[PDB]
Parts: sequence; structure tokens; C-alpha cells
Amino acid sequence: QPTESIVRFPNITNLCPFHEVFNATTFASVYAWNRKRISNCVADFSVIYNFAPFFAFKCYGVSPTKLNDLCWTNIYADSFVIRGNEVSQIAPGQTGNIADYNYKLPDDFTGCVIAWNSNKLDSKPSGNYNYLYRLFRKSKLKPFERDISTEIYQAGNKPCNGVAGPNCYSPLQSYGFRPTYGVGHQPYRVVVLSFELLHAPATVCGPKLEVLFQ
Amino acid sequence: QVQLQESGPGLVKPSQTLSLTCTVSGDSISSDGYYWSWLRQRPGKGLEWIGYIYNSGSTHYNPSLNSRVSISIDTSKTQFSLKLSSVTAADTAVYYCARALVLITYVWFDPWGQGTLVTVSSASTKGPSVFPLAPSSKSTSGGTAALGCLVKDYFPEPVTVSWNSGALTSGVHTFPAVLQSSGLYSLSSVVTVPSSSLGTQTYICNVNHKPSNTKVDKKVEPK
Amino acid sequence: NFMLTQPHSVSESPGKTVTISCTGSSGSVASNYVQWYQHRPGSAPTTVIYEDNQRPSGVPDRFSGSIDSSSNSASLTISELKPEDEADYYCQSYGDRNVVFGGGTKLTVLGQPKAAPSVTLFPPSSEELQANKATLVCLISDFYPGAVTVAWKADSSPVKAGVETTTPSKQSNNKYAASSYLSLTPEQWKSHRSYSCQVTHEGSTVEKTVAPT
Ligand SMILES: *[C@@H]1O[C@H](CO[C@@H]2O[C@@H](C)[C@@H](O)[C@@H](O)[C@@H]2O)[C@@H](O[C@@H]2O[C@H](CO)[C@@H](O[C@@H]3O[C@H](CO)[C@@H](O)[C@H](O)[C@@H]3O)[C@H](O)[C@H]2NC(C)=O)[C@H](O)[C@H]1NC(C)=O
Ligand SMILES: *[C@@H]1O[C@H](CO)[C@@H](O)[C@H](O)[C@H]1NC(C)=O
Ligand SMILES: *[C@H]1O[C@H](CO)[C@H](O)[C@H](O)[C@H]1NC(C)=O
Ligand SMILES: [Cl-]
Repeated sequence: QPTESIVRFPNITNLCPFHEVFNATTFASVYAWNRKRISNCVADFSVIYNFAPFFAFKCYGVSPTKLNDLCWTNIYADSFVIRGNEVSQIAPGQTGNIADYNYKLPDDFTGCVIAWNSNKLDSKPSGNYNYLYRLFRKSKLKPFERDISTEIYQAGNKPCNGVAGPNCYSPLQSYGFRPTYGVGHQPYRVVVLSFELLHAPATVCGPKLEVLFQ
Repeated sequence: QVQLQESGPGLVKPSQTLSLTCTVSGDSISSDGYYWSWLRQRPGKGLEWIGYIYNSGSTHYNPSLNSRVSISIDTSKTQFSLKLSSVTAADTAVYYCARALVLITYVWFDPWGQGTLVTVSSASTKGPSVFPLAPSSKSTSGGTAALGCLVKDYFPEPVTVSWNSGALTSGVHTFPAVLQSSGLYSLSSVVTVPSSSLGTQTYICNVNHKPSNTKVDKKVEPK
Repeated sequence: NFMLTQPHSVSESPGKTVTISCTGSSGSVASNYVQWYQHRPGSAPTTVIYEDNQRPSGVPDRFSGSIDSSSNSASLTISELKPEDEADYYCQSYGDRNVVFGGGTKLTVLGQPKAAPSVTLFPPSSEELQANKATLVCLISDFYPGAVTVAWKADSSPVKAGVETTTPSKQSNNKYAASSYLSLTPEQWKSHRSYSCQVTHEGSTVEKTVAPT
């Protein structure tokens, strides 16, 4: 009664461009996290094996053991930079400033989260202030929501009239990454992969597809 | 199911190169997500990863061995091999091959070979001398009798002992070897058999010492 | 770098539950998947748990893996414990660009019933005599616990020279075995009335005798 169609399956030598996501010259600030659609390709993770000294890799809602057998309509790669001690928040069901105000994974999340330390790239001894996160918001984010407003936050009771000051903060904090910090305050690059299967022909398959051609 | 089988020399002279090979059956090596791995277990130690290779030809090896390790895939795609150079006694070990599922930091080894023991030593191989251990019905449940093989004066471990080319398995018991002051090993293998058959059935033990390429097939005659 | 540490040994009685932990240092074990391997002496190692807590088909639900980030540990837990559960168990994961194994834990299932030994004694074969050697073979099996004493006699006198005896080691059935070899010259073998292998276990003694021709 339904169908299963291979009309949009990929050429088996056409590997998903994961490496290009991972060796980007610069990553996004987490408040303005960046998303990349991956499709019409084979999701062979050998292309980023040992690409960096990875810190964490965990999947949610799908088992990594089954991944190479699986097919998807799309993969979404979100990438940003956060503090060492905030990585635990890039997972379902977390709270804290990153999970509440910057990047919120849903409870039914299906995908994986890869993180690595990038001190030697993202921290000047002068201090790299280019990386920011959102410290203040009136409310928590919805799953996969993005917020890039630079409206002055009214902490207290008196309106701020768009001018910062006592109880009126700019809502973005910088990390000021300097190489001498504790790992908790060092920069970690993060990539979140979303695996999507709508009711349509798939366009991404794991490398197990490759065996049929022998 | 995929099945893995090591094979290679029992004995390697110190500072030469260890070469092993894994034969893969029921499957072949390809760019399908799986890596192909060597590990090892040194005596009294635990499991230790060596390295693995993906069909793209990318390799990754243990840092503490990386200089001396080199893994490769045979163009038949049914074998891969390990080379480990400048070995010393500290490389004496049981070497295992395995299939590895590898994604970022997730590596899961499965299935494993049974392992092949590699001994680094300046001594030379000696084959065994095999002697019959002739029937005694003086010790066993009843209509039953024990007979056996004495596998004497060989080096290095291991020896393999089957009975009647593997057709005989119920009752077989191969005892741990003794290590003589000489530096050679000896062990015994015994099988329990029905005494009514002792006249009409031939019992042969098949001793294989792969390190010396020695096979002995000894007929154990009722004395 | 990232290391995983297990206790060297753990033991428990059959039917109870035993836990084997695997504790990280220079790293967070909850950050990367942990596997558990079972390894029985003489056998391929196999998998009891992958991906922190998944069970391959065929592994009973008595095995279960868990992760505890608060104490930076991983745990394998075995319930309804059986004597066949005796093995080394290893945890393994990854960290700092390297595969990482714990050192392994030997599991010992206690409360096993005492079992008396079987002794078989073989005399020198005629062919070994023709090669100017003489070995008497004493095979001891199926005893528990794994402690035996073996003593040899020529006629009635103790023989201490030319004896090689193994220390007991577990068989596939979870009882212990050992063997003892006495080396004579063919002239000694031929010149005594008999030789005797005497095995002692838990205060009891078995003695078997053999004689030329
Ligand atoms: C699977 O691959 C084929 C072709 O593969 C080709 O060869 C490989 C070795 C690589 O070098 C590939 O980069 C390369 O494309 C894909 O089919 C191709 O599709 C395009 C259209 O999208 C075709 O282009 C046409 O070319 C004529 C020539 O004048 C133009 O005038 C047309 O307007 C038109 O654009 C191209 O010819 C075609 N190639 C073949 C051999 O059929 C295919 O898309 C790909 N599969 C998937 C799922 O992506
Ligand atoms: C990122 O990936 C590829 C490597 O093949 C290349 O196009 C690009 O130069 C790389 N970037 C850097 C900074 O090396
Ligand atoms: C199956 O094929 C039909 C065409 O008749 C449609 O594309 C339909 O949406 C397909 N369904 C899936 C799940 O791929
Ligand atoms: Cl004496």
C-alpha cells in the first residue's frame, strides 16, 4: 500500500561532504549557529575519521551500529563554537545558557553530536573575542530555534530606551578565548548531524549500499 | 557470517619482522564502513590494539607501536596482513585479527579471530616426539577405557592434538604442557573410548607442531 | 592520556549479582561509547555489550552495561550468576586518537562443590624404552578446588628426582586438571617391582601403581 523508491538514491562513489563541514576555516558563534544541508550522497564516515582529536561522539534516537545500513531524505549539519564546560548541553533534555538561549536539541532528536577541542586554532593570547554567546533572554528557545537579535536586555524594572547601563545589558557575551584557560573555558568546535526520513524517496545512504555492486 | 582466521609463524628471531595474515571468509573487504584490525595480548597482560585499515587504504596504528607497524589489504580483498618490525621479547604475544566498526570515536571489534601465538626467541624450533599411552581399563566408568599420546620435547608452544582426524571429540582431554628445565615443553592428550571397540576400532592421535612444520599421526595400539 | 581502570579481580556466588566498573582518567567516559568483551582462556574474545548498553543477539539479558558520569565510570552488571560466567571482562572505548582498553577483570564464581580427582597412570611405552627414555605419566582431572599434591614412589620408597608436576588449571567444565611426569632410565624402570603415583586432595589420597610388562 505504500511505496519504497530508489529513484533518488546517490551514485555510490559520491561521498557526503562531511570533511568540508569539519575543516571550515572559521566556525559560527553559537547564538548564530550555522546549518548545512547534506543530500544526494553516501554517508561514509571514513572521510572524517581521526580528522581531529575528537572529544565526544554520541548519538540519540538512532544506533550508530545500524547507521551504515540506513538511508535518509536529508542530513543537517549544524556547527558552532562553545566553551569547554558547555558541551554537555549539546544533547537532548539539557538546561543551561547554551541549551536555553542559544541552541536547543529536541527531545525526540534523531542524530549525533561530535565535539573537539580547538584551542590551537581559536584562541589568541591577546584573547579571541570574536566568538559570542547569548547570556540573556526573556524565555527559553524552542527546539532548533535561532535568535540573532541584539536588543538591550532589561534585567531590572526601568525601561532601557535602547541604551545599555545599570540593569540594561547587551545580550551577547564574548568568550575571550586565551590559550591559558582551563579546558572548561577553552574553545570546542561542535557539529550536530540530524538524520531526517520523511515519507519520500531517500537521497542519502550509508556505505553498506556499496556492496551490491560486486 | 564473516569469519576471521589468523595464520603465521610461531617463532620470530629478535629484531626481525613479524608477519601475520588474516583470511576473511563469508565476506570481502570493501568500502562499506568496516575497518580491518590487528590486536594482541601479551602474556599476563590484557587486550591491546595495534592498528586497522580501511579499504580506502587509510591506516591508523597505536602510537606506542606506530613506527614499527604496517597493515595492508591483499588485492583479492579476502586477506589483510600485519608487519611488525624489530621485534624483541616484549612482542611475544597472542595476535588477534578482528573486524572493526568505526565511526568518529566509536570503535567496536566484532567478530575476532581465535588468535595465533607468536614467540620472539633466539632459540630454534624443535618438533615433538610422540609416544603411545596404551589402554588401561583400570580407572574409567565401566565399559570404557582411556588411551592417549605423550607429546614430548618440543618448542615453542603450541602443539595441536586431535584424535582420528577430528572425528573423535567426546572424551578428548589435552593437558597443559610442562615447561622443562631444558627449556622445552611436553604435554599429554587422552581420550576415553568404549572398551568393546578396542579390538575393532583404530585410534590415532594427530599431533601438529606448526612452528616446526611437523605432523605426527601415532596409532595407539592396545598393549 | 585517556585510560580506563578496572579492578584486577571480582568474585561472587552463583545466582547473586556482580558488578565490574571501568573508571576513566584524563577523560570523560560518558563522552564516547564503551564496549565490553568477554574472553575465556583459549577462545576468541566476544562481545557482551556495545554502545554503552546494547546486547548482541545471543547475549542473555542477565548482562547489562551502564554509564555513570557523576563517578566517571562504566559498569557491566551480571545477574543470576553462573559458573560459565567465569572469564576476563574488558571495557574498551576511545580517546586521544587511540583505542583504549581497560586492563581487564577476572571473574571467579565461588561456592562451587568440592569434586574428587580422577587419576590415570600410564607406564613407559615400549617405543619410548627403545629410544632409551622412560616416562611415567600421571593425569589428574575433575577436581575442585584447584589444589593437589603429587608424590611418587619406587617400590615403597619416595622418589623426588626426575619429577615435573604442573600446577592445577581449570578445564572447560570448571573443574581443575594437572599432570605429573616421572623420568627414569629404562634400567630403573625394569629393575623395580613397581612405581606409584599418589595424589592428595582435600585430605584424601589416591594411589595408582604400574609395573614392568
Ligand atoms: C551519477 O553520475 C552521472 C555522471 O557521472 C559523471 O562521471 C563521473 C566520473 C563524475 O565525473 C561526475 O561528476 C559526472 O557527472 C550523473 O549524470 C550526469 O547529469 C548531468 C545533468 O545533471 C548531465 O549533464 C548533461 O550534459 C549535456 C552535454 O552537452 C548537456 O548539454 C545537458 O544539458 C546536461 O546538463 C551529464 O551528462 C550526466 N552524465 C551521464 C554520464 O549521464 C548523475 O547525475 C549522477 N547521479 C546522481 C544521483 O547524482
Ligand atoms: C579543507 O578540506 C580540503 C582538503 O582536501 C581542502 O579543499 C581545503 O584546503 C581544506 N582546508 C584547509 C585550511 O586546509
Ligand atoms: C513511492 O512511489 C510513489 C509513485 O507512485 C510516490 O513517489 C510516493 O510518495 C513514493 N513513496 C516513498 C516512501 O518513497
Ligand atoms: Cl630421590
